[PDB]
Amino acid sequence: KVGGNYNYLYRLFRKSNLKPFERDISTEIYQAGNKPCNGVAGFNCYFPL
Amino acid sequence: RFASVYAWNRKRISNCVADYSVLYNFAPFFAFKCYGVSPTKLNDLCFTN
Repeated sequence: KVGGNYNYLYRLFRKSNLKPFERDISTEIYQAGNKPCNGVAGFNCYFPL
Repeated sequence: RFASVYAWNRKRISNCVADYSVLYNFAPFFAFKCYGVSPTKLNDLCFTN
């Protein structure tokens, strides 16, 4: 679709490598570590999808 | 003092250990966008230049 097809997504980075045939329905934000992140933040607290 | 956009200042970096963390000593920048790589695992690889 022209600038669409948002229903198909992926994950560029995750907190840990997935196990064989492991499925993860949640999409929580990865923690930054060097700065307390609850909502939106910088270094490592971007949206994974 | 930074240079103009057409005369963009280019600097070559080689033969030195690059600490990708000192890049986050200040933090209001809105566009920390990395293409092709992840901003977290930058310390897990090495490049020639």
